[PDB]
Amino acid sequence: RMKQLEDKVEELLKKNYHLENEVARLKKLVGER
Amino acid sequence: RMKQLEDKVEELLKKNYHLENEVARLKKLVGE
Repeated sequence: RMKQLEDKVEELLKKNYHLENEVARLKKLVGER
Repeated sequence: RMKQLEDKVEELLKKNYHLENEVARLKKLVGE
């Protein structure tokens, strides 16, 4: 279970980083409009 | 440490949902 929980933290951190990248991209578009 | 890791998953999930909501709203704003 400890390894599974560690893996899930790592998974969510990567999902979150993807979303942060999307938010940056969209904020750039917002600025341009 | 099991419990502390569970708490971290929970914090990262709430953050995930916050960012998902933010992406959706920014997308609707810009017509994507």
